[PDB]
Amino acid sequence: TPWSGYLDDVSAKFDTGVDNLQTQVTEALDKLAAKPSDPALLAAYQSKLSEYNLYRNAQSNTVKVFKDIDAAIIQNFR
Amino acid sequence: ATPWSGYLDDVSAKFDTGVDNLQTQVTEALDKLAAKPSDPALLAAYQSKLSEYNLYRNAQSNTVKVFKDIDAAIIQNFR
Amino acid sequence: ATPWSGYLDDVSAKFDTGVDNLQTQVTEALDKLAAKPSDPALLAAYQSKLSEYNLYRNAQSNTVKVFKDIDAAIIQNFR
Amino acid sequence: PWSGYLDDVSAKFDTGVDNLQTQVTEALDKLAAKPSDPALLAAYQSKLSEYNLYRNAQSNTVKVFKDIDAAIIQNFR
Amino acid sequence: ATPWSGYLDDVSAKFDTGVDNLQTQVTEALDKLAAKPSDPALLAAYQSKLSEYNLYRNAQSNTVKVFKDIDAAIIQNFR
Amino acid sequence: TPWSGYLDDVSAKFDTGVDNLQTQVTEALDKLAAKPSDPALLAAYQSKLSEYNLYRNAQSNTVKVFKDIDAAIIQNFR
Amino acid sequence: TPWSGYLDDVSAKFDTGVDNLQTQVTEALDKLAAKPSDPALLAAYQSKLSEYNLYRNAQSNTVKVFKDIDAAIIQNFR
Amino acid sequence: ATPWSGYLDDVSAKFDTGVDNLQTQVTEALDKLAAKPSDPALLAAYQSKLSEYNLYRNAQSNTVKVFKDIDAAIIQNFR
Amino acid sequence: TPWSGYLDDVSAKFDTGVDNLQTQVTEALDKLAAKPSDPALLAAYQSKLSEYNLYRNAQSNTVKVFKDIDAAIIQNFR
Amino acid sequence: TPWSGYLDDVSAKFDTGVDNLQTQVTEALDKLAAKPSDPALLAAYQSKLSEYNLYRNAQSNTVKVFKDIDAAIIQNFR
Amino acid sequence: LWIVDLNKSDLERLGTSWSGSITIGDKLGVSLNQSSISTLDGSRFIAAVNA
Amino acid sequence: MIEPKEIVDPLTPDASESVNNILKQSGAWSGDDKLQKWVRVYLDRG
Amino acid sequence: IRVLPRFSADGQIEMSLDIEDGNDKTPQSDTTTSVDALPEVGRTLISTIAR
Amino acid sequence: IRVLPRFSADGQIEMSLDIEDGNDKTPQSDTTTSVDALPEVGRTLISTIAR
Amino acid sequence: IRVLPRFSADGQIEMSLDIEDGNDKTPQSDTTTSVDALPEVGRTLISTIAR
Repeated sequence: TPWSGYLDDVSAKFDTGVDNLQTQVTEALDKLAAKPSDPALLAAYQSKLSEYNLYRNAQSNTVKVFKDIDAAIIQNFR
Repeated sequence: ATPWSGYLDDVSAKFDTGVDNLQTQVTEALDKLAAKPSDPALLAAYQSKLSEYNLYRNAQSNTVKVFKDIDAAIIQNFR
Repeated sequence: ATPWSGYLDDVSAKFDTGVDNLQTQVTEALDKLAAKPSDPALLAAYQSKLSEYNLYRNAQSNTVKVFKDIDAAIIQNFR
Repeated sequence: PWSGYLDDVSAKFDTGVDNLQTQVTEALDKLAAKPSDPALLAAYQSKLSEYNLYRNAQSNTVKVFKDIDAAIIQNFR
Repeated sequence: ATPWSGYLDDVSAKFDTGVDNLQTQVTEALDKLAAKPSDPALLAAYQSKLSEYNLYRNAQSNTVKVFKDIDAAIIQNFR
Repeated sequence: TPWSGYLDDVSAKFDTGVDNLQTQVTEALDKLAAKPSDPALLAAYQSKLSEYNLYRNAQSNTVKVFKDIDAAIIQNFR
Repeated sequence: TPWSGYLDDVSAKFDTGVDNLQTQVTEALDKLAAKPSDPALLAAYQSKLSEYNLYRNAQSNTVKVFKDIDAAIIQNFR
Repeated sequence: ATPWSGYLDDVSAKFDTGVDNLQTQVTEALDKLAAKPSDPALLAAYQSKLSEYNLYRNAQSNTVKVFKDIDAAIIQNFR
Repeated sequence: TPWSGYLDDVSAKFDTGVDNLQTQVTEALDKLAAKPSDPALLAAYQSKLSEYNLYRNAQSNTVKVFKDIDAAIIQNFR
Repeated sequence: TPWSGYLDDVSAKFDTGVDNLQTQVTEALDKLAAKPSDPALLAAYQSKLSEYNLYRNAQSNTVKVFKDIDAAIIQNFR
Repeated sequence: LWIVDLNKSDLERLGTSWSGSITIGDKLGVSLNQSSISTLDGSRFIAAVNA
Repeated sequence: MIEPKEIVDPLTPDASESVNNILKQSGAWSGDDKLQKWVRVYLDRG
Repeated sequence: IRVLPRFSADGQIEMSLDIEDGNDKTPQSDTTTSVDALPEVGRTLISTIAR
Repeated sequence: IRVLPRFSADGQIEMSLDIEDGNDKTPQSDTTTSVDALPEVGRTLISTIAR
Repeated sequence: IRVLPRFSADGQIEMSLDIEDGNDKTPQSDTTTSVDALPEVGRTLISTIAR
């Protein structure tokens, strides 16, 4: 059975929060790569590449902080 | 189905829905000017349209980048 | 074995296969203009090809670095 | 030969990236002969950056498994 | 093979071998013209030649600058 | 050489990789200095000096990249 | 020399592992100082200084690791 | 007696005793140029001294920083 | 202080390449100003003044390009 | 006296260098405006105004180069 | 400490080289040991001597 | 193609004995010189 | 070619093979003289075991 | 000049001494007449102990 | 000049000495045979112990 913890439940909220960005990025790139000279294409890909950047930085930082809270509590069981 | 749009997408869209018609005006201008390049009435108009297009695209890009860097700086402090 | 290729390789190669023949068009048009440097038709052609090539190489090299900067940012948190 | 769990978790990356350890050297000694060729520069950039990420991810993974083991061994006493 | 050459040397030599002998043609037609400066055939020749030599050296130096720009833009992204 | 590290090996690859450009640029400078108004000498020197510039840039950036990789590994001994 | 421990041995193995870098770096330093605008001298210095940096960092972490192993064993004599 | 001076001071002063008198030469060149700014030979003279001075101060301070970072990393392992 | 960096040397090469132009340009000026309406003096001056113009332009651009090669290396010392 | 910095000293060296140009250039204008069609007046004003132009440009460029040296040193105190 | 250096050298160049061109009848150009076009449309020869 | 051999004996003639033949047949020789003798003597004779 | 040979007990030889061959996919040029003179073979790669 | 005085019973005074003197380097003094007008006196530094 | 002196019992004086002496290397630049009346001397460094 696919097992998921609490950190998994946390990171998953971002993935479901952005419905299709994961796909849109690849679609926009594939368009642009065909015709790297259309400003409407370039402006679109700039916007969606930078939304894709901020998405994953916010994800990994917030997954780290909960690990540090858990390890801090666990260390006091002794 | 319909695109998810973030915040930067909203910022870009404000420009796209700001210049209602320029996107096509520029193309029509070019088509007729190229049909008869030696008419100063065509030329005088195309010069204006092309300049407006240049400024529009430039402002749009510069703006997006600034918002990107504000967000990045806030996110860094979570750690 | 088949030559190993990663994700950055993949992203880079999409441009090379996206521009079918530009990579050689810009070589032919050079050999021509060099054979007859003073024909305006050959000049007007080469200006276009060389512009398209310059823009292609810039968009490629910037995009690869943007990805490298995400991967390097995530790997820092494994600690 | 004798090889611990950490050695295994390390070698996983080596045997994972089949050929990159060579390709970065062959791309380098092509480029060094002719620094001004765009087709050589554009390749080298991607190979070198891939090698970079490879070494970093390997070193951080081994560090984390070390510290899980040291945490358990501290409780035998 | 030749004493050494980068990619830019090659782009230069493509012009220098594309205009097969213009350098000597211009160098000598002047030595004709100077000895009898007032012959209209000699003048019309020299005019036609020196215009070619001008355009040749011009486009030659511009192409090198554009390739240097394209390379600098990629080397800058390694770091 | 008395001693040569990996970084030195990398730098030397560039040096031995360009045969004689070091002197070619030097000679071209003196020639041009003798007749600063000959188009041929100008068109030669422009090329050699551009090539030299790119050689030095590519050389110096690589050494830095390799330094950072090693520094990162060395850090984790602790 | 008169007396040396195991940590001293581990340390000395780097001081002899690099034959002459200890002098080469001071030599290049003043060659450059005489003419700080020479590209060849700059490039020569940048790599020797990087190699000296990595040499000292790698040396020190190892000595610390061995100290912590030995302290951990000695703690159990009681 | 002589004032006390560490290792970093010495690595710095190797430049101030290596460039024999550049610090005076620059002020002389400026005092001459300010007298008659429109002399080609004076502008040509000043450009070189100013550039050399710039590079000298850069190489000096970057080297002092690098040594200060190699030292702090050893001092941290005493604990 | 006969102290002369690499840039000073690179510039001096031109000064010593055009041995006498520096004064020929003034001799011609003085004798022209003595009688401005003479074709032989006008034709001489033109040919000297132009050479001096191109001399100073090549002199200054070379210096700048070298400075931009050095600064890009020194930046990487960190 | 008011506080003056090193960049102020450098700036003022020019002003005190060109003792009187600052006003010569104005008197020349006041005269030329009286009879704009006197070639003896025009020939003088052309010179004064060219001198003024070169003076102000050399001034600003020098100030900027020293600003960027200081900023580059101050950056490394951290 | 005694340091000693000695050198001798002897050198000799002597002889001639040739090239040239003719034109016949506005039919035939001929060129000998030139990479040129023989552009003159008239007979030229060029010796070279050194001693 | 590879062809190894065992070596147990030195050369015959000597290296020096051979070099001189080449030098003299070439005319490169200089022991005939009036001056370099003072130094060459120590190298060849010693 | 890369190979590692094994001797069977039955007088058979077993080899593990990796083979790569062809001309290279040059971007520089194609022209009638080149295609005329110099054969376009493919480029092919094989990895297998055989006895 | 910098000094420290010490009294000795023999009626002798003892001092640790450092001295610097000179004109500041102006090697590019332009006109001959300025050098003729102003004496060159070389920059000198001394450090010693004396009684 | 740097020096450190020691008095022997025999009245011999022993001292540790090092000396840098010379002129500043020319700037790779022109001069005149009269200015060569400002004479070259080398640049010399010596460091030793003598009694």
